[PDB]
Amino acid sequence: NNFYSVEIGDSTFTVLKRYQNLKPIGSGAQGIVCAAYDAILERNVAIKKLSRPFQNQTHAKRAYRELVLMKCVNHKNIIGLLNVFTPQKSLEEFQDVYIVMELMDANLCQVIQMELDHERMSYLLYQMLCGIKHLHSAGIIHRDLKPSNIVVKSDCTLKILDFGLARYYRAPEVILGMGYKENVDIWSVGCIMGEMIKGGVLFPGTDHIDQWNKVIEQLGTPCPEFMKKLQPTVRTYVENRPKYAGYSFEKLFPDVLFPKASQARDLLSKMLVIDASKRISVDEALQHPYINVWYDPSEAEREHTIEEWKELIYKEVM
Amino acid sequence: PKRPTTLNL
Ligand SMILES: COC(=O)c1c(Cc2ccc(C(=O)N[C@@H]3[C@@H]4C[C@@H]5C[C@H]3C[C@@](N)(C5)C4)cc2)c(=O)c2cccnc2n1-c1ccccc1
Repeated sequence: NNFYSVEIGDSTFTVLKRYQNLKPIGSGAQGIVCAAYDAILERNVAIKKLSRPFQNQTHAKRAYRELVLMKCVNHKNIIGLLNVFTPQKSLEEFQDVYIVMELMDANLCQVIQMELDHERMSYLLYQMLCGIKHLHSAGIIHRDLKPSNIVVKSDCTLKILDFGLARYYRAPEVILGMGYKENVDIWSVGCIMGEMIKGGVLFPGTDHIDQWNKVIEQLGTPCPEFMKKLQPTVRTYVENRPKYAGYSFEKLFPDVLFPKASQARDLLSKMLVIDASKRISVDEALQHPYINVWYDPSEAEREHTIEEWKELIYKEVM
Repeated sequence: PKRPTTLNL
């Protein structure tokens, strides 16, 4: 009585009556996502039906993590949880989890190729940095930031869509199987900002192998001083590769491309650094001139059985 | 100052 069903492609959405006019906007392997009008909040929301959360150990573990993390994080530059529910009435029948979220207007792919001024370029990057800083404070390090999981609204607001890992934009320390720290996400922000300017993917690696090539081709070979940090089986391959001398950032991002300018180039040369120990940090990036104009202190500061995962998840839903 | 309030989609 409180629920009704609507067919979305091959999927049946059974949702609380407050959610009306479901239209699909996309799909991931986590599940299908519709925009709906929520009659009680009087605004549009995103509703995600989880893909077979108890299918196996990996699904359940990932469903549980998303649910727990969404509930703890709370910040204007991160997609927020509004509601979670299931149409099933007991742990026994428990099948489906629906997550209701804030809805934006577009992902960043369709804004990134267009011509952005410095003010909109800088302010989106500021919001991205604010969202990243908050994720880090909650002990969440993303590592998978890309234009398709950053979303924007027609008022120039921006939110980070999800929580990432646990290949164009991924950091060296990630594609080389090294350790990483917080500023692994700064690389991705550099790759995105670099894309906002050139008008195209900076390191469009056809494969993981071509991926490191394109990086070092553009930026040069990393110094000793990094190889030394490399595990032997990969330290060798990286070491065997042909020595690529690096261009300059004036060369990579020339004045021909800008509408500042010299600033976006400085920040870029500080973010797009292969050796993370020389890469700038989120806090420094925030107070960096090209960014610090917008500053506001209130924004910028186990194993289980499938049945046990199913029980844990069910608690989170209730 | 004054943050943008519109973006073109
Ligand atoms: C592709 O989806 C996103 O980038 C996307 C956007 C931006 C967007 C939001 C809405 C639309 C969209 O198509 N809006 C349409 C307008 C406004 C209403 C909904 C539909 C159809 C309509 N007639 C009414 C016009 C497009 C992008 C979110 O805000 C979003 C929010 C929470 C969860 N996922 C989201 N995804 C997404 C990401 C990966 C996989 C699945 C979903």
